[PDB]
Amino acid sequence: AYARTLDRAVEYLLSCQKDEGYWWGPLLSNVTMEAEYVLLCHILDRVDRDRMEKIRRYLLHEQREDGTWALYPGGPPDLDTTIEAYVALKYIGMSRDEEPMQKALRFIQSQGGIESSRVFTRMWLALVGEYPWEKVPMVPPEIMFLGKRMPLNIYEFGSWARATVVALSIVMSRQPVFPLPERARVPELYETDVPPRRRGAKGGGGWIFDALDRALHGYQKLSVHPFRRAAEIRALDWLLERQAGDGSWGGIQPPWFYALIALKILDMTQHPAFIKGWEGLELYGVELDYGGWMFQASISPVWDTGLAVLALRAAGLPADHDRLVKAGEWLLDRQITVPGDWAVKRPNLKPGGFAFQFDNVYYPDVDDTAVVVWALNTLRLPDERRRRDAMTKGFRWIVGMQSSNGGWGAYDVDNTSDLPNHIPFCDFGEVTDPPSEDVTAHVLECFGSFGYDDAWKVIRRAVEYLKREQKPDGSWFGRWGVNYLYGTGAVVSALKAVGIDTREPYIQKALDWVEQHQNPDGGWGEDCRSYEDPAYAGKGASTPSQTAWALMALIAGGRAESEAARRGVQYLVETQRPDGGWDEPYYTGTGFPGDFYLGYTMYRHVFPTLALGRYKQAI
Amino acid sequence: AYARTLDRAVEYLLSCQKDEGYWWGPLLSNVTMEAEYVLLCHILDRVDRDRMEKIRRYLLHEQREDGTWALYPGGPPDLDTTIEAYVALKYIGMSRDEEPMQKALRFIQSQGGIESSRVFTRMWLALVGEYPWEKVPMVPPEIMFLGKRMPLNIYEFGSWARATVVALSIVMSRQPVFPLPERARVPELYETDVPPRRRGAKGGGGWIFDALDRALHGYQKLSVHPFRRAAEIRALDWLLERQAGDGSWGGIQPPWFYALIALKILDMTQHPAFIKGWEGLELYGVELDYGGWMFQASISPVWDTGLAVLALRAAGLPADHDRLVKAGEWLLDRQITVPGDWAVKRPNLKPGGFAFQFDNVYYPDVDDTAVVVWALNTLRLPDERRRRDAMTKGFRWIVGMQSSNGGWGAYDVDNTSDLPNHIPFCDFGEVTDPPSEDVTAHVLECFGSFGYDDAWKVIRRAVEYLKREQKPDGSWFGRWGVNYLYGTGAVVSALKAVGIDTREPYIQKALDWVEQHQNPDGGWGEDCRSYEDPAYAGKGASTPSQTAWALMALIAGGRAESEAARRGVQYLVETQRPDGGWDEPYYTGTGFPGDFYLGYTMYRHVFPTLALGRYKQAI
Ligand SMILES: CC(C)=CCC/C(C)=C/CC/C(C)=C/CC/C=C(\C)CC/C=C(\C)CCCN(C)C
Ligand SMILES: CC(C)=CCC/C(C)=C/CC/C(C)=C/CC/C=C(\C)CC/C=C(\C)CCCN(C)C
Ligand SMILES: CCCCCCCCOCCOCCOCCOCCO
Ligand SMILES: CCCCCCCCOCCOCCOCCOCCO
Ligand SMILES: CCCCCCCCOCCOCCOCCOCCO
Repeated sequence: AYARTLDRAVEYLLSCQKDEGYWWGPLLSNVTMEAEYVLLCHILDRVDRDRMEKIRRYLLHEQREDGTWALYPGGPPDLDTTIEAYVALKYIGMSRDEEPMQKALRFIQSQGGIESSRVFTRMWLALVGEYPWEKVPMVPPEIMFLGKRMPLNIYEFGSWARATVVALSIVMSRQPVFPLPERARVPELYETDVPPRRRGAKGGGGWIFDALDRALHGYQKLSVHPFRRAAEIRALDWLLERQAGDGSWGGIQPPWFYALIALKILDMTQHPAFIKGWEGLELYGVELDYGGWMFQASISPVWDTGLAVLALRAAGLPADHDRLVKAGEWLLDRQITVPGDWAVKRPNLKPGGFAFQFDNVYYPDVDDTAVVVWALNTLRLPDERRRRDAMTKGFRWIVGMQSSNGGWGAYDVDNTSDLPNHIPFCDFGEVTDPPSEDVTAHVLECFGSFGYDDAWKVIRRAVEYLKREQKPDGSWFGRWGVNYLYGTGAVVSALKAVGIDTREPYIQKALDWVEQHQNPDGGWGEDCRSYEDPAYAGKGASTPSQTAWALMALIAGGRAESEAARRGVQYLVETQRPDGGWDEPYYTGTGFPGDFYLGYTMYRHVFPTLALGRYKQAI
Repeated sequence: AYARTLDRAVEYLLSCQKDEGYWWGPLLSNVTMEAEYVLLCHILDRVDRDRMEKIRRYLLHEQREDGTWALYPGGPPDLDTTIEAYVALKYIGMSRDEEPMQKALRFIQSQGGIESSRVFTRMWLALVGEYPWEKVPMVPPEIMFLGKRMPLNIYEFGSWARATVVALSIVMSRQPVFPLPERARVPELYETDVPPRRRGAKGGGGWIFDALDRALHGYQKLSVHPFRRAAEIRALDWLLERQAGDGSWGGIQPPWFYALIALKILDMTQHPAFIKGWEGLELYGVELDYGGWMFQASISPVWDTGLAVLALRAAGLPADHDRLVKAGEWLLDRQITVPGDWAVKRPNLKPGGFAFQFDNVYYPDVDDTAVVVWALNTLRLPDERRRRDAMTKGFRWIVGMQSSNGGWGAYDVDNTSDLPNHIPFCDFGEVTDPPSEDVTAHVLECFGSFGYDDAWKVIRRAVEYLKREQKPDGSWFGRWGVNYLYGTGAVVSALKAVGIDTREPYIQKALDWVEQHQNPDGGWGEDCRSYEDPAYAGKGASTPSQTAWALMALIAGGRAESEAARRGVQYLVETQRPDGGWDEPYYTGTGFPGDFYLGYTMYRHVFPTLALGRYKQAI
């Protein structure tokens, strides 16, 4: 049935490994990354024309026959994304009367033009002089004076939003304008009959923050701003302190680009932080085969590496396999040894976490730390000692990063304030980082590998948390992977890993949910529409990664002998490519529910390998 | 008499020019640079063995037959320098039983050993666990809380000392120890029957500061220190904000090394500031022909380039000579347009200065700026508006930088506080940057090149300053070049340049002083012993550079046809090498009067060329 399939998948996965020992696939998102990169180059006056032409080719390739762009493959047309792409194409050279532009425009106009678009988009236009800064919600540098136990202070925001806010607090302080060339100006994006379609803050429009915003814009027009410089210096210092080793801020595109703009308008282009921040960008760019270029929203080598190790061990390679040892020794050198922003909440907790990217010491996340400690537990490394020390250190850091709920968030403990999702600025994505089902499940899986179970109180409060968040139909949500399949799969595997008897009715209603959502081709799929439509829960075109997750839920509950598992295994057998991998033209990653989706290009290979491995061991 | 000499000197100077258009000769000092680099490597745990063997070769090469090291070629044995060399050599692998080490030891013990050494030397030993931190004068991080009108605030210190103090405020706060290997310890440096020779604070016996020091040391022993952390963050932020583009702090060895140690003990070796600061060190290293390696205290490319332009122009190379045009265009790109520490005194003055190094935007100096603006004024470049622009900004920046007494210091306005000199940390070098005669002279020559004279009040006040500072024998002191020959040559040139009547009695006295110090070989020389011994005033083995400066005085003062001047030119003619250059085995540069001397390796070529050129013009 599957032995040849596994032999081949294992062979393919091994062939993807880099010489230094890690795995790293590109992380796909949407064209605002490259659209914004083009405007960044304009702002910094560093436009490489060959790079621009590659981006043009990339943007045209991602444009559907509609003339629109989306957040995900097969996704509905997205207005913000389409505006940004249109604008970047005009700047590069596309005339507006060319078919691909005429189409994109017509759509932009049917959605209410620029006024319907998100803050970020209107702010990028404002930076190049195509939208008034007066109508851009204001993040003032004086946010830096708010103390650690005060409302809207920067440590109430989640890690990704924080760094964005600090950098933009400098940019918005100054309201800088870098005029486009006359021919690239885009007045046509206002010319519409549809009145604005105004989204506000992610939860809703509360009047207090609307008024604060109007007061802050009033404050802007005065010539004297007492303590403003001191606030700007606080913002700058916060950024200088936290720049990552790769030059980025947070290993993610938004605060990186905004920090570079902040440094530019502070006349700091000769400062080493700027020089490194600019030069570091190439690491995240990817030359595409068809002649395009893209920029990665973030980079995923630690995550890909920990999973490849776990897949290859499940599938049957030994603990001391030479390429797994090279990987394990690589992962040891990645452990973070210094306090990050998480230490605001846990000032006496010893560092031992892991980040997602190569070098991002101030922002380790619990997911990567869980998967890496686990992976290293499956291994036998010639540095016997520093391997135990490493797991010890990681283990204990995850223990300490547990939130009050019982569950774990990604970066912080108790990052659960409701206040940030009500300022006008925050109309896109999550802006806090509360506990999630999936990372909790993953630390539970980690802990279970060390032989720990429900007797220990840490796991108890973890199991309870999950039970409280189980959905009424029996599924679990996917915060960072799509979606009910991703979370339900993670959770059941974890419940099994930590000794919980899987014949209990809550886990039987879970396994029934998975078994009941099997596609007629034998696999499972789940579309990104699932974050905004109940009808789409566990519904989509089958993908290899999501099939894997359902298969692993079934196997964890002792349903390997079941027809469902056997139909899912055969599906993996039958859709495998000649080379041992699987195609996956749909995103199964989540950045923000409803607003930002990710294609982890390695999921299609690693996860089927892991799943099939769990099948082999179960029989 | 001199034509071939000049033609060959011009050809030789031109052969020394880099392809890119600048000149740059190594800057020589003393072995504490490398001895401290060795200890730095030990502290960071980054010891390159090949590098260590080259440093050992260098240390041994520089050691005199008596076992000692000195501050300058032919100088008296220097205790501090000899101690640091002995320590580095023992670390690298020499045994105390070996003969070079025995002689050094004997000298060290004869001076009272380590208890007789300067604070820096005791501090380096404390850093490696060979001297008690308890006995090292304390620079507390709380200095960062002193505002700019408070005594001992960091802006009362000279720029070199300021950065040193900020970095060491972090270091001393933690009193970190990085023990030497057991075989490298140096207890034998305390074994003496000669009492401690305690040369304390540079200025004298301020009991207030000795009491404050004992109190800070007592404070150090308590376990809670309110606001200390906030003070350390201030110091860190100050350093991060000011790191130069080459990775250094201030383009000089001390704050660079201390900033790296500071970053290390804050567990910040993965921070990009550390990474760039560490990697940037290689630019300052120089591989020597006999297999040694040295580290430059600073680097002089702007200064060497400005001076080469002025010398070549004086020799008769045209203003639009393609190699001078290369050099002028390169100089234009070096101008600094951002605020530096100087803006603390001058917050509304437009940036326009030049630094000494390649990239040091926060620390332009008045000497480089005057010389570069002057040099640009002798050139005709194809971007003539950019040249005029640059000269205007630079000219006006110098004007705004004039101190209250009419002279100019190197980096700051009115850096004249008498307080920094009396604290027990400050027992080495100058720690403030008050106006000096040589920088003022250079400013005046720059101004005179544009046709300004003592109808302008700025020049009148500067000339009055120079008159008050003239010594009883008619000479002027040389703050940055050695010594009375340097200052007198600069000042007489300058006074001629701004239209003073050189027949005035005070100038004629200076000119007679120059004549009466001519050596019997026709040259002039002045040993660095001059700063500490009145018997060496204008006296020393003849050098090409110091002969050039004496000649420049004589020519500026109307005596080009004097016997003295003819003999000086003949000395230069007769001592030139076949290749067009001159040998100069003595230092003629000054870091700090009495304590730190400099070998500007281009002076021996550039200054003879300038003086011969001016001589040709006169005749
Ligand atoms: C104010 C706001 C919202 C600013 C952000 C705007 C914006 C466009 C963000 C897009 C980029 C983005 C998804 C940022 C959030 C952080 C997400 C990533 C690092 C991707 C990798 C995810 C993690 C390691 C969390 C754990 C996930 N597991 C590894 C499975
Ligand atoms: C607290 C204290 C004293 C710390 C410093 C200790 C120490 C060992 C210093 C050695 C290095 C040193 C001499 C630093 C002072 C700054 C000197 C230089 C940049 C060399 C070039 C000089 C200048 C541009 C000033 C202008 C002079 N002209 C260019 C001709
Ligand atoms: C309270 C002002 C910000 C504190 C910055 C800490 C500076 C230490 O330097 C190392 C850089 O670390 C970057 C941030 O590290 C997180 C430590 O938590 C600080 C929370 O106050
Ligand atoms: C938000 C935190 C603000 C807290 C302010 C702290 C109170 C200020 O403390 C001033 C202490 O001053 C001591 C100065 O230290 C001596 C300097 O020594 C000079 C070198 O020898
Ligand atoms: C305590 C804050 C002092 C202001 C520091 C300036 C912050 C901006 O940094 C840009 C690089 O600045 C290097 C230093 O520039 C000196 C400007 O004068 C500031 C004197 O407070």
